[PDB]
This record gives sequence, structure tokens and C-alpha cells, in this order.
Amino acid sequence: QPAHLCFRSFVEALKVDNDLVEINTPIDPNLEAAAITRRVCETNDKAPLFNNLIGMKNGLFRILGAPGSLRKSSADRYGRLARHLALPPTASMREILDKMLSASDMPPIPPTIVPTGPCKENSLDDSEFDLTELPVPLIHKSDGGKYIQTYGMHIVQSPDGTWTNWSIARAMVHDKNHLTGLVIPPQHIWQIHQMWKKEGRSDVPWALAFGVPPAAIMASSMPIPDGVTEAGYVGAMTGSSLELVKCDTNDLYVPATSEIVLEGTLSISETGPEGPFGEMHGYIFPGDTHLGAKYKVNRITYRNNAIMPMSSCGRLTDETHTMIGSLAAAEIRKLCQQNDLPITDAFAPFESQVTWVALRVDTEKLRAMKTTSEGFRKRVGDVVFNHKAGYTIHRLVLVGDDIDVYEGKDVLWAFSTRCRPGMDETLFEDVRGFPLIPYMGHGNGPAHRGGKVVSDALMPTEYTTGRNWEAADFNQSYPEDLKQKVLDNWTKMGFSHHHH
Amino acid sequence: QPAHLCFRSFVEALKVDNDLVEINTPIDPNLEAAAITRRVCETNDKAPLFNNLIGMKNGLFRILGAPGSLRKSSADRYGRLARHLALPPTASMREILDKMLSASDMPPIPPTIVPTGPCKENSLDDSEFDLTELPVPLIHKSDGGKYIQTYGMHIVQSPDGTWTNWSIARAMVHDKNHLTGLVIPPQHIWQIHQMWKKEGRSDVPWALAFGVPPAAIMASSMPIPDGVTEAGYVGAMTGSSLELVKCDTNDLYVPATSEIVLEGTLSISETGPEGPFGEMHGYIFPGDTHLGAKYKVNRITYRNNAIMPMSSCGRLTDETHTMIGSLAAAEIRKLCQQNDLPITDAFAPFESQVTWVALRVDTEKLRAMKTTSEGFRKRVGDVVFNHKAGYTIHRLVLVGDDIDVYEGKDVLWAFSTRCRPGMDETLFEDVRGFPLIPYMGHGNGPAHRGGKVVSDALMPTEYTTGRNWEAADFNQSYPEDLKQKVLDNWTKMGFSHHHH
Ligand SMILES: Cc1cc2c3c(c1C)C(C)(C)CC=[N+]3c1c([nH]c(=O)[nH]c1=O)N2C[C@H](O)[C@H](O)[C@H](O)COP(=O)(O)O
Ligand SMILES: Cc1cc2c3c(c1C)C(C)(C)CC=[N+]3c1c([nH]c(=O)[nH]c1=O)N2C[C@H](O)[C@H](O)[C@H](O)COP(=O)(O)O
Ligand SMILES: C/C(=C\c1ccccc1)C(=O)O
Ligand SMILES: C/C(=C\c1ccccc1)C(=O)O
Ligand SMILES: [K+]
Ligand SMILES: [K+]
Ligand SMILES: [K+]
Ligand SMILES: [K+]
Ligand SMILES: [Mn+2]
Ligand SMILES: [Mn+2]
Repeated sequence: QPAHLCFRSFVEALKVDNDLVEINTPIDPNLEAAAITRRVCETNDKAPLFNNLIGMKNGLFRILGAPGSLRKSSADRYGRLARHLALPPTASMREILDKMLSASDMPPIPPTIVPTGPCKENSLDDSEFDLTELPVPLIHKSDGGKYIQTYGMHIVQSPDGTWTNWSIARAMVHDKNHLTGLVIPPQHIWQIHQMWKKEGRSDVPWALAFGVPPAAIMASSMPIPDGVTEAGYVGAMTGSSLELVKCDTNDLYVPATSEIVLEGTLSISETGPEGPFGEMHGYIFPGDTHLGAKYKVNRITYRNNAIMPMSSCGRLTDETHTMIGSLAAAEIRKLCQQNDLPITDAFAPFESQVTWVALRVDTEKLRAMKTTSEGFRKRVGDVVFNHKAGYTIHRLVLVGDDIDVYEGKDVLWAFSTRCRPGMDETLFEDVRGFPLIPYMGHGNGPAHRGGKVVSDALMPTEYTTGRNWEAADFNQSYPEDLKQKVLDNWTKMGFSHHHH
Repeated sequence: QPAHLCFRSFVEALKVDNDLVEINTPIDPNLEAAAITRRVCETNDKAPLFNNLIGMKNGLFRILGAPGSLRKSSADRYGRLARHLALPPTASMREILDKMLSASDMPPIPPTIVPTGPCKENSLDDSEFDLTELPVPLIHKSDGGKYIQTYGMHIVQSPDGTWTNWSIARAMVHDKNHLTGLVIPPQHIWQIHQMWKKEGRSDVPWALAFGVPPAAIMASSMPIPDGVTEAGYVGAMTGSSLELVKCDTNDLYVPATSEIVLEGTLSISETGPEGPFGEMHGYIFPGDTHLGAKYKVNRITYRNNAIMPMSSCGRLTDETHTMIGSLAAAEIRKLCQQNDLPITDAFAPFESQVTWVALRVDTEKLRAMKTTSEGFRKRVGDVVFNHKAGYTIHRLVLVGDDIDVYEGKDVLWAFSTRCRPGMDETLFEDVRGFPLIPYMGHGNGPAHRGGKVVSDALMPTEYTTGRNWEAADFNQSYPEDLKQKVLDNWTKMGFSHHHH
């Protein structure tokens, strides 16, 4: 199976890429696995594969950390993400995001049902497992539970059967047969849960699949539209129908090569303590436990020598930055274009802790609109901040065509030099806010409302006659022939490789 | 003479440091010298010494580029600045700024007059020089003149004799015997010029000394208080009285080892075209010429084999960032402390294009104040933005004790995650603005007023009971013994030097 279609092949691909460290000596899931992974993520090192986890029994489980994190070299910086998608390891972020958007104007390719797969190699009924006895990691020292679920895909379906959603949402072990987790608006798992709650008749049939096809976990992390079944989107993106097998205890379908599958129900009535957790913005608030959604696990199925992927999330750079931020940015780019806004590119700068998105404007198109900053900012902010794709983003930075939004240094330069504080900004207090940002949920104002801004880093003539400056940099301040002479004589004179 | 007291020795020091490239083949002052220097600055390479400048005659002049720019390695990143001050090349920014502040609670050490020095080795009267015939550089292709003055010190004295100011302000060649330059409020050259204009009797006696003692050019770049003679401040800082020689045509005194000295007058009546110039924020606006101050040159004196220092300023990183920003930050730190504000550290992040200053708060002291964000931000902003030391700075970011303000990644993290847009900010529209920032002078609002903000990145409990989080990072999320184990086993397991 190809790497983008099968997690076990993905792990092989990482090895072949010299992008994997296999650790075959005993490693403690209580903090040690996650500490090693955290250090990987902070240093852009090779992904760790923990083959000898303390408390592993009867094949459950090994751990792969840092599945979607960054590589050290510039040339293949996003190579791990490229390996989720069948792209060359040198693929640019623009190419990755374009691949993730590609299915948005294609017919879905629905999944294909097959009778069995590797995920059925082993099973444990409700008399044979205990979640508290598995080597579930403690990821951060102050976490309020052992977070089994940091890189699996929740599967829930609308009551009418017409929408099956795949998404990542965190979850931790509650007891031998239950998890607690975040199920919050406006997320699709929450939207579907609300449909079942209004019906009021049963708990939500649910499955959680770990080590799914990489292309599927990327879609699971992206805010594709309401009502769109991720499996068909992933089929269109990859050009192939995904192979799924029915759960044993319910009628949901899981990827045939899933490493580990939990089957059960998401309660429409019960809650339990959840959190705190060391989160994407870089913080944990010890002791902040709150009631979360409660999942009952009825069955576990798993591959021989099952591997559990894990995100040791926090400060830069991990899957919560590379995937949450970038994929939200991609969806925002498309949303803007569909609303006739002249946006060419979008990215969530890592320097912003993926709380900003920089929007590159086609300023020729802008000029033809014959508008102003005040009007344009309001239009952009209304479109984005009133939509689910904008949920996680609190600052939009508008930049002109000279700025590469995928380069945080350039975004910061434009923001700092082209956007006059106050005057060139519009605040949005009557929009949904993202409570997980510390200044929201632990801040001075309402956790769930407001705190958003559009910052216009377009210069005045960009709306009228065109750019009226040149950068005071080597590229723009010197003629072509001079530049080339300097470069050609550089090492000759005495001054100081792409791949590396 | 020591390196910090003599520019010629400073150049030797750079050579000895392996921090100098001598270019002995012909180099064009029309763009080529500055292009090479620009590339140095963008790459943190060795400083260029142009010993064979096209149009050099009778000893005027060689050029040293990038005198105050950054080195590549982390360990000696600020080494060139350290060499201005007799500090070890590994000195931290905190140590550099502390050295620059040290004289603020010392008695001045006034200068010593000596009968001659190297600066008198050669002279040219007003029948023997023509400024248009010297190898003055064109620094950026769109500049409105040849900017002779990018790293010399203007010397002007109050009419009553009691204050002699040394400062850097740009100037370009107007004609054979005149310069034009920026003389703008609230700068001390402007304040003194206004005193002479009100007196109305004569033009201002003036000298411009290039290649001055390095410790003097650092003070020239710092907003030490009104009425304080820089020479005595530099004497106290260095522990030695500076040796000065009288000008030939007026009664001002210049450093004895100055490389090149221009003597003449700054007009109280005349102006001429000045600019545009590629400036510290990274831009040039071609064609934006405006009337500037006009200087008449009556005499040139210079060392044998004189060297002119040059700043090829623009995008990161050069003297306008390392010196303007950092030295302003230093003065702001002191100003805050003198106003009983609990600020421990200040720095202008390079990522902000030195338009922000991050202020580290002693939060124990803050807690004892029993205040709020709104009140505290207003107090801080009133103190700083109403003072000349705050002139160039448009955003203040307040951060707690966990943040190293000298590390831009950490400042950006705190700003993005702890300061709620709008609610946690106070805008200042009735303060002096810095027109050189593009969003000011080329923006949507008044060039000279407003556009400033205090952004509070202190979390709520920092004002009350204390920090209530831990970072989700390797350092804070894992116990000491674990961390050390991971580090000790790092290379053993398969994962990847201070000086580099
Ligand atoms: C990549 C990724 C995405 C997480 C995520 C993590 C990762 C690694 C964690 C597990 C390490 C930490 C928490 N995360 C949550 C999360 N969304 C959410 O609602 N709750 C979460 O707990 N997301 C974001 C969520 O996957 C995206 O917002 C999707 O758009 C949700 O899919 P949907 O659009 O179908 O609702
Ligand atoms: C380091 C440095 C400082 C420049 C400077 C440059 C450099 C290299 C240039 C030459 C490359 C470009 C322009 N600069 C000007 C400038 N201040 C000013 O009023 N006009 C200027 O043209 N400054 C800042 C000025 O030196 C500081 O604000 C001082 O505090 C002024 O001294 P004062 O406090 O005694 O007025
Ligand atoms: C960041 C996070 C949850 C989240 C992320 C994006 C959207 C919604 C919730 C968490 O579980 O720590
Ligand atoms: C930046 C700049 C002038 C300046 C700098 C700091 C304070 C005042 C003016 C210039 O000459 O380009
Ligand atoms: K999804
Ligand atoms: K703007
Ligand atoms: K000064
Ligand atoms: K705050
Ligand atoms: Mn969905
Ligand atoms: Mn002064």
C-alpha cells in the first residue's frame, strides 16, 4: 500500500527518508516518550518510533511521535506532510495546501467497502481490555489525564446517514472503558452530536481510528465544509476510493489498515472531567479541569504490532501548528475567493502561534474595486470571522503582492511597517472567539466572543495607483547586473548549500 | 590607542577578530560598495573594508561598511558592538545596554583638549575641495543624493556654550561645498538649531567627524537626556577623558583621532532638496524629495589613508536596528525605572523592524501595586510616548518575568498568545509619531501624530496572585531528572556546538 494510503507504509517511508529514529530499548509512556517527542518538535529532528514501550502487552502498542512535524533542512522542511499526500518531499507549502484544496471542485469519490483488513488482525471485547492498563502516554507533567487520542480520527455520522465526519479532537482515558474529550462548537463532531441530542433517542454511534491513512488524517484536521463526508473528499484528492471495513459492534466504517480502532458510543447525556492539557498555543493551566464529552468503548481491534501516533503538542513546532494552522489558512483562502475577494494566498505564521493568518492580495484586482481600507477590512473580516474556517484565527493581516505569506519574516516586516495601529485595523467583538487562546479563556474578556481583528498592511496607493516604493534590500535597491557581479565575486572577495 | 577610543584601532580589532574582509581591488562608490555591504548585513557576514575606492584621491577616502552590524554566530553575535565598548566579544545585549546606561548615574568626565592629533594630518581649504569630486557613495539606486553621512557624528553647541551635542543624522552632498540633511524634532540637533534660530544672529557653528572613537559613535546614537554633553557621558562610561582638538575654522572640538572632519555651518535660514533615502524600516519612496537643512563646508581635515564608515541601511540587519532600536530601548528601560515602573529589561525586537519595544515586568512588584491592565498600560504609555526616548517606538509590549525580551521568538509568542486585540491594548493618538515609518509618513493618517499603542501581554493573575500556567515546552512540562536523562541519551538514541 502506498504511504499516503496506509500508516504502516508511511512509517516505512519515514525510515527510508532517514527521517525516523527507532528506539528499541524500554521507554516510559509516563512522560518520557512525550519528552523525547517534545524535544524532536522543538529542534525539527527525526520522528521517534518507540518500539519498546513500558506497559505494552499483547501488541498494544508502539508509539510514533511527531508524525506531522518539521524537518531541519529548508529544502525538505515540509517533507513529513508531503509524505501524507504522495507529494515529493521538497514540496512547498503552497503545493501542499493546493493538494488539500484540490478536491473542493471535484466530484467526491466515495469509499469502497471491503470484508476485512489489517485492523481486524486482533480484537478485545469488553471483558478483555482495560484502558487504564494500556501504555497510554502522560504527555505533559500537569495534564489531567493520559491522552490516548492526539492523532486519531473520530468517526460519527448524522442521524439521517447522509454525512459521515472524520476529525481530530483530543481525548483522555476516564476509566477502564471510557474516554473524556473536547466536543465544542462549531466543530463538526459537536454539530453531529447536537443532531443526536435533539433526536434524544440514543447515544451517538462512534469509532476512533488511530494510524489511519495519512491522507485521511490530513483531511480530518482541515475544516472542509459542513455536510461534506471527508472520506469522499480524500478519495477525490488522492484519485482513489478509500477501502473501509465495517466495525464489529456498530455500522460505521473504518479504514481497512487502521492500526487501532475503538468502537463504542459518544453519550448524549453524560460528561466527565477532562483536561487540563498542554495545548497548541504553548500553555497548560494546571488544575483547570472542566466537564467534557464522555465516550464509552465497547471493543478494540488492532493490527499485529500496532503503532499509535502521538502529538506532543505545545510550543513550536508540531502538528497543531503545521496542520491546524496551515489547513485553516488553506480553507480561508478558498472561502475568500468564493466570496469574490482578491486573495491569492493564505498562511498562518508560526511566529503568531498560528493565531494570525496573512492574506496575500492581488492588488491589480483590488485597484479595480475602487474601495478603501475601512471598507475592505470589514468585508474580509465579515466573511472570515463569521465562518467556521476562521474559528481558530484571531488576526488577519492583509498584505500586497510583494509579500510571500509563507515566510514569517516577511509577514512580520509588512505588519510592523505598513499597518498603523488602530487606524488601519478593525476590531470584531461580535464574532465567535477561540477559547483555547490564553488571552481568551484565561483572559480579561468573554472566553467565547470577540477578540478578533483585521490588520490592513496594504499601503494607500495599493488601493489606487499601485505600489510607490522599492524595498531597501539587496534585491530591490541595486540593478540586476550589479547584483550578479556581487554574487559572482562573493567568495573571491573573501565572504561566505541548498540541500543541507 | 584602544579600539573603543580610536576608529583606526577598531578596524584593526575587526581584522584580528577575523571579522573583516579587505577588498584591495577597485570598487565603485556608485552602488557597488553599498551593495556588497547590504549583502553583508542581510547575511551577518564579515565587515567590508574597501581600500581601493574608484574616485579616491589624495587620501580621501577608503570605506568601512557594516561597522555595527551582526556576526553570524550566536556566541559573538553582538561582537562588533562589544568592540565599540571594550567589552568581550561574547557580551550579551543586556551587558552592552548596561554599559551604555552606566554613565547615567556617574559624574561626567569632561574631555581633555590636546594641541593636535591624527585628524590634522591633512587639510583642504575652501579653494581645494569639491564634495562632488569625492568618492561619496550612492547607497541605494533610488536615493536622491550621495549620502556621505551615515556613520559620522554631528557636533553642535548651544548658543550659551553649556551643552555640546554629538549625534548621528543623515546628510547628502548638495554641491561642491554644501550638504543637505534631516534636522527634525525632537532630536537634539534640531533643538539646538532652534535655539540659534531664535537668537537670529548667525548660522550654527558645526563640525561633522567621521571615524570617531567607537564609544563616542554609540553615544551619538543614543537618546541620552536633554542638555547632557555626550563627550562627558562617554568619558564616564569608558572611565577616561576623551582627547579632543579644536577645529581650525571654528571653536568646536573634535576627537583627536577622527578619520575625516568637515568644519562649517548649519544654516538658520536656508534649505535644499534632501532625500529620498533607503531607510531603517526597509523602504525607499522614489522621488519623495523634500526640503532639508543645509550645511556649508568650509574646511576638511583628515588622517593619512582616511577611512569613512558607511551604513548601507534598510531591511534587517544593520546599524539602524542594532544601534537605534537597542539604544532607545535601553533609555526607555531607565526612564521607566525612574518613573517607578517595575520594568527590569527592554529591547526593540528586530522582527518588529525596531518599531516595538518589549518591556519585561517584575511581576512581584506589579502585584504589590494592586493595579489593573487598563491603568498600568496608560501609565506606561504616558511615560514613554511623551518622552523623546519613545519617539521612534510605536508599540510597547508588556511581558512578565518568564519572557526574555532579547529573544524575539519569545516576545512574539507572548504578544500573540497573551494580549487580546483591542481589549488588552491602549491606543495613543495624541503623542508625537515617527514619520519615517511608512504607515506614518506614507500612510492614512497624520504623519507626525499618533499611531502608538501599549499592548499588555501580562496575564490577569500576574496583577493579582501570580502566574497560573506552565509552558507546554520541554523545559517546563517535564521534571528535571527526566529532562537530563533525555539529554544524556540524545545522541545514543540516534538524534542530532556553542561557539560555531
Ligand atoms: C491536528 C490536530 C487537530 C486538532 C487537535 C490536535 C491535533 C494534533 C490535538 C489532538 C493534538 C489537540 C487538539 N486538537 C483538537 C482539534 N479540534 C477540536 O475540536 N478539538 C481538539 O481537541 N483539532 C483541530 C480539528 O481537527 C480541526 O479544527 C478540524 O477542522 C476539525 O474537523 P471538522 O472540520 O470536521 O470539525
Ligand atoms: C545609528 C544611526 C542613527 C540615526 C541614523 C542612522 C544611523 C546609522 C542613519 C544615518 C544610517 C540614518 C539616519 N539616521 C538619523 C538618526 N536620527 C535623526 O534625527 N536623523 C537621521 O537621519 N539616527 C538616530 C539618532 O542618532 C538617535 O535618535 C540619537 O538619539 C540622536 O541623538 P540625540 O539624542 O543627541 O538627538
Ligand atoms: C488546541 C486544542 C483544541 C482545539 C483546536 C482547534 C479547534 C478546536 C479545538 C486542544 O485540544 O488542545
Ligand atoms: C531612519 C532615519 C532617520 C531618523 C532615525 C531615528 C530618529 C530620527 C530620524 C533616516 O535617516 O533614514
Ligand atoms: K475535518
Ligand atoms: K495600511
Ligand atoms: K546622542
Ligand atoms: K493581557
Ligand atoms: Mn468535517
Ligand atoms: Mn544628545
